Formats: sequence, C-alpha cells, structure tokens
Amino acid sequence: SGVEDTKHYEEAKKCVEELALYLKQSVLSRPMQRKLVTLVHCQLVEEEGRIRAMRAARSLGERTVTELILQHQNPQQLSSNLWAAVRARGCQFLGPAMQEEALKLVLLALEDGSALSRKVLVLFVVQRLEPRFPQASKTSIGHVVQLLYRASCFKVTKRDEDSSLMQLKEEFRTYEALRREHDSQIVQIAMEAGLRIAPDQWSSLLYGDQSHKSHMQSIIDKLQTPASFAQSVQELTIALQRTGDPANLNRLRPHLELLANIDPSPDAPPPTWEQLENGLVAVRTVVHGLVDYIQNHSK
RNA sequence: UCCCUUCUGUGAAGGG
Ligand SMILES: [Ca+2]
Repeated sequence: SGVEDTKHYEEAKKCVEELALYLKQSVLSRPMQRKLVTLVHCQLVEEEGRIRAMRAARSLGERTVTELILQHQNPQQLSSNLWAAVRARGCQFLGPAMQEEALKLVLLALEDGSALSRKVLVLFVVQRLEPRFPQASKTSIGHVVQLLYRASCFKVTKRDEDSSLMQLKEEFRTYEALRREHDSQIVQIAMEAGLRIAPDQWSSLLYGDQSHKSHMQSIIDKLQTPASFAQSVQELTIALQRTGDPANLNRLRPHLELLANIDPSPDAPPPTWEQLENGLVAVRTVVHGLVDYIQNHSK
C-alpha cells in the first residue's frame, strides 16, 4: 500500500503548485504572499518539507482568518474602539508624550523597592506631572496606575482595615521592562475587544511615530498562542451572523478548522501522507476563498 | 480618546 502514498504526494504537490499561480498587480496582501512563498518552498519529498509545509498551511490559514476579519472591521473607528475598551477596563492612555512622562514618574517613585498606597502613588505622579502637563489629575493618572495594576506589575501587600501597599515587582523596575508590560497589556485589551491592529498602527498609537514597529511586533508575537487560531475562527463565525454571510464564507469553516487542529509545535508528530494532502487541500480552498472574498465582495 | 470626585479595586461607586 504505497500507491496511496504517491497519490497523496501528487495531490499535495498539485495543491501547492495551484496556489503558486498567485505569485504573482498581486491580489494577495504583503504578508500573505510571504507565507505563500514559504509554503511553495517546502520540498514535500523531504520530511522537513512535510512538517514545515503542514505548519505553513496552518499559518496561511491564520492569516486568512485575520484578513477576513479585517474586512469586517471599520478602519476609522479602530482607535476610538480601542480607547473605548481601555476606558472600559478603568484604564486610560493619556497620549504618547504624557504617558511616557507619567510612567517615568511612577518609576522615580518605585524603582528602589518602596511601597506606597495607591493614593499616594497617584499623588506623587500628579504633583510632579501637572507642572509640565496641566491636564494631569488624580482621575486620569489613577487610570494609568490601574493599567499597570491590571498588568500585575505590583506586589500588593495588605494592611488590615487600611489601604494596601504597592511595590513594583523587581523585574519591572526599569522603564524598558515596565513600558513593555504596559504596552503589552494595552495590546491584550485590543485582543479581548477582538480588534486587529497592525504593528505600524500600534507604533503610531502608543508612540506618535513609526520607530517602534518592531518592538510592538515582538509584543504581538509573544502574545501568540496556538489556541487563538480556533477562537479567531469563532470570532469570525459570529461576525458572520451580524452579516447574514452574503459571500458564504461559512463554506470555509471546515477547512479552517482542519487547519486549526494541526499542531504547530515542533516535536509534534510528522504528518501522514493523508494528513499532508488533507491539509494542503484545505489551505488551497481557503486562500482561494480569501481571494474570492476580497475581489468580489468588498467596497 | 468627554470631564471630575471617592475607593484596599486584574476594578467598583457617584457627580457635572
Ligand atoms: Ca481605618
């Protein structure tokens, strides 16, 4: 029974060659092409080719779900929606300049291991920030602290029938470390609100420039876990009942899911020829589906 | 990115 093997091989290679026609006035987005190139390049004969290709398919299915969601998303209302989410968590981003200055003041207060009550921390920062930023208030600054709180940046030490005492955990006693956990927390709030936001836009939102794209990219990369693919599918699937699904993206669901149940972890077992074929058929289907949606059902 | 108060908040309670 090695004819089955060869025919699986042939069908897989056919799938990849068929998607290769998209390369390349290209219909596909800038990253999607990239992932496609990585997919065309796996040599399926080679075992590193089969496992790589398998995960390249899972990845390409990832980006397909993302892009599809990005259509269903209002670009002008993106930042308003983000900041809306942030304020809904009792947090607030005061803007890049002020936020940087505020975080540094928090650090000025707490890098040497000091423990302060929340009230006193807020007061410290307000008193020192209002001279350069007249806007500053206990309310708004309290919102910045609450953002660091929700980030689990504090060792909080309770005092019976009194205010708690807060210390910066030692791993966060430098501006770099702190600003990373801060920013990462904002990114998470973006994710729980279901918003997709490109690294360039993140650099814009949090820094007022474009020189922080790789940093943000790293944050988004570190937040990535396998389980997200499936629930992102979930998100899209309920976004399609707010639509009635005119383009019938629903037809993609079973392939997307097959792609989702692929294990992307290394040392995960190599695929059988029938898994290789089913996976590459699935990806061929969904990328075609993406292109159909973009070109034929947009605005 | 309405604003401000209060609070021990992975957040609540109220004002303009
Ligand atoms: Ca008391």
